[PDB]
Amino acid sequence: SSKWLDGFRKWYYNAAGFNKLGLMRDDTLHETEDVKEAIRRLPEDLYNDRMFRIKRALDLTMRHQILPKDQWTKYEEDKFYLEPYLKEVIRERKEREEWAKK
Amino acid sequence: MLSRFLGPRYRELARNWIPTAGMWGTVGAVGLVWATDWRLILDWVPYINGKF
Amino acid sequence: TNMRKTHPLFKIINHSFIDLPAPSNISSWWNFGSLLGVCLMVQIITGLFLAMHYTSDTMTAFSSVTHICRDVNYGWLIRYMHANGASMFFICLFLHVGRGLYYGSYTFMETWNIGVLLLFAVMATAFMGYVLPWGQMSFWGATVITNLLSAIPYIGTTLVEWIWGGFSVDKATLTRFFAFHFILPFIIAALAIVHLLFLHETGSNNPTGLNSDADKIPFHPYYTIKDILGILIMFLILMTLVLFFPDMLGDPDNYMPANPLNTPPHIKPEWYFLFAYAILRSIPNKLGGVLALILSILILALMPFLHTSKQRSLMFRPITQILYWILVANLLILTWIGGQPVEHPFIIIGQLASISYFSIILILMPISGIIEDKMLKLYP
Amino acid sequence: SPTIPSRLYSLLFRRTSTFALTIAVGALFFERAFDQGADAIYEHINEGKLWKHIKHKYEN
Amino acid sequence: SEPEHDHRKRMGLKMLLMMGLLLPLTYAMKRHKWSVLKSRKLAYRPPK
Amino acid sequence: MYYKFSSFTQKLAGAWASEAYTPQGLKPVSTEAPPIIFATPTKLTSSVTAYDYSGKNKVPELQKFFQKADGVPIHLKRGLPDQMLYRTTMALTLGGTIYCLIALYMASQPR
Ligand code: HEM
Ligand code: HEM
Repeated sequence: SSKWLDGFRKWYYNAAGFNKLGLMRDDTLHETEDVKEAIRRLPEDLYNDRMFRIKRALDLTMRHQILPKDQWTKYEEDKFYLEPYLKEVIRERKEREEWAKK
Repeated sequence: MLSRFLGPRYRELARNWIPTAGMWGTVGAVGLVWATDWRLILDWVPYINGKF
Repeated sequence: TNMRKTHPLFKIINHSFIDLPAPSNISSWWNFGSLLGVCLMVQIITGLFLAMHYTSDTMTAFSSVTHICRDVNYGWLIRYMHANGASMFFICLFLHVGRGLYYGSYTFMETWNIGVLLLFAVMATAFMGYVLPWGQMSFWGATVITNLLSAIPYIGTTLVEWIWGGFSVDKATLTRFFAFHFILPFIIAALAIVHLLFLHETGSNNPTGLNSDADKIPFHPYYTIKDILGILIMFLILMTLVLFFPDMLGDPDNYMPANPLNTPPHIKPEWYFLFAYAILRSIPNKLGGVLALILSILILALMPFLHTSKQRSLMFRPITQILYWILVANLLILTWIGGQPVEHPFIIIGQLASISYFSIILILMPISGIIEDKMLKLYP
Repeated sequence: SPTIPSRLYSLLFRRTSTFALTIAVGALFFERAFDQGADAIYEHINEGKLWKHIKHKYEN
Repeated sequence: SEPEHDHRKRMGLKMLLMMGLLLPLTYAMKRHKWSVLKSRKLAYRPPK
Repeated sequence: MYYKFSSFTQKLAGAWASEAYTPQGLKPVSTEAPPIIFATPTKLTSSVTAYDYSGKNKVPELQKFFQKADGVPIHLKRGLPDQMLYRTTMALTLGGTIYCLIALYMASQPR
């Protein structure tokens, strides 16, 4: 039942509500030390786009509004830009931890 | 030792600040009259002659 | 040259209330903690004007309370304002705690720990203050709470005798409870200063849970006038509660003098203790019930280690939102059960509510966060 | 002849000291007027029930 | 039991009128100071 | 070389040969003019029609007035007073409808 899981994933993505604020999935991650290091390694255009998206979301939440439905972040164009940087940061931190174990 | 404060510029500054200080003293006097219900003043104001 | 950024007394006020950077999108719930401070201040002021006529002797406690309500000019206003202000203080405190739970504000760990210490202090202050008017339910609730606190083996009896100052609740207990009820709110105020200091070290939290550094505004005049409006609204509910219905939240049986010979058919504390009392009735063990009470307060301090998600707030976690509202619903159920007689079907309902409470806070919420991470293609 | 908020700003609301003077005078007059009106309303609902309405049958 | 009953109800009536006066006015000042920000328009100019 | 109209004073000031007489750069081509992106563009419209006077046989000026050029219905076309009395009309009929529902529920319940 792959398409049932996929359509349920689309439903959960629409029901989470951050697509109505223009946000991506990687903007909603909590900025811990690994996530902050992932933002620090970003290229500057992606960093500026992310900062504008957070500012727009905070401005929309201030007025208790949402974007119009055509401006919502669609599921197919939601790019997981922070995944390789976060993956590298987790790999390096686990390597440091396993070196500190021995 | 306040002989620094004798001059025409300080006199002009004080002369400019007389009416604002007088108006603030009027505000303080009215506030002290109202918050204490002084019988020496409210018995002369025509409307407030009901509680005394 | 300006005294706002240079004068060392005004520098702290400037960096705490005037030019403090605050998120622009925090809703009305962020009023409540500030409301709590005002409530504390109001209580202290009214408490001071209650301390000017209260006599802390058993023969002249209820009589002094009636002298306050009957002969002192607007003493009824001061006393019923103090009682209803305590109730509104716990309303603000419960909503402050629930907002901290909903929006993931427990990641500020030191602020959360100073908070739960403040919660313990204000619960003790309220219990001793309710002992103070020396009514029937005051004396009997004091006797019940202390003699169930005696359930620790080999330490409990000596501890409850040293708390009592004797064999039971008597004049020494009333005097020491007046002294302790006087002394606790100043320690609460100092702990609130430490609470605000630990918050201002790291900044505050926005409802979206994101980083609010991209859009921050000065505290003045925005949250100044927002807090003024919240204070006016809190005063509207408080003055409605004191000036129209002074006894929906009180107990009639506290208007009788304290009788050690007569026990009431039903003994219960106030509503902000009642749910805990329900947990205290849930387990048919003395020491187990005492530990159930203590863990029922302390698992809020435990919850910073129960975060298994990579998203902070619950704004984008709908299953944990549903489970959180089930938890608040269970808290309302426990509050209702705590003021009920110990009789069927309230026993199995209270046991089910306590089991659901500890299961939701301990077990189900991290599992919900883990599966939400899995459905967002984050967890492996 | 402009609107009366222009008059209020031109004579009273511009300076802060005159602003404080007008709100103090308004506090005095509003105190007395609101107290008299609210009291009159209170005996309008409670007409025939208070002590001042039944006082004339006993007081000499 | 309540010698203060009539005075309490009179103070409650004055409180109801007084708060019905001052909730809209304080809300109006809040909406003034916060409608500074609630009509704020933000735009983005990336150099691409 | 001698004077350039500048310095925030609406006047000619002393400027260099490379700044007053060659204000363009020595770059080869212009690079780019990047666009501005926004949440949602607002609507722009003007209103200067106003109205006219009233009197006897003043039907054709109101005939001119009720030609729309506005995209507004005729029951909101007069402006202020019909709009507020419409506002009160729907408000009191909504209050009457909900008070009808409350009255019917209380009438259905016996005592
Ligand atoms: C240092 C400040 C305080 C003083 C001096 C003080 C003093 C008193 C006194 C003398 C009484 C008995 C009079 C009465 O019948 O109400 C009392 C009752 C009470 N106090 Fe306080 N109090 C203070 C702070 C607080 C705080 C912060 C709380 C909230 C936790 C609180 C909650 C209560 C409660 C619930 C009662 C019982 C009300 C009643 O039964 O009438 N008090 N307080
Ligand atoms: C004694 C009663 C309390 C007082 C006077 C108090 C006071 C405050 C104040 C003034 C603030 C800053 C304003 C705000 O953010 O709303 C605050 C924030 C906070 N308090 Fe409390 N508090 C109390 C109880 C608690 C308790 C019991 C907890 C723990 C559950 C707690 C946890 C927090 C947290 C986590 C924040 C910061 C969240 C944020 O700013 O977004 N407080 N408190």
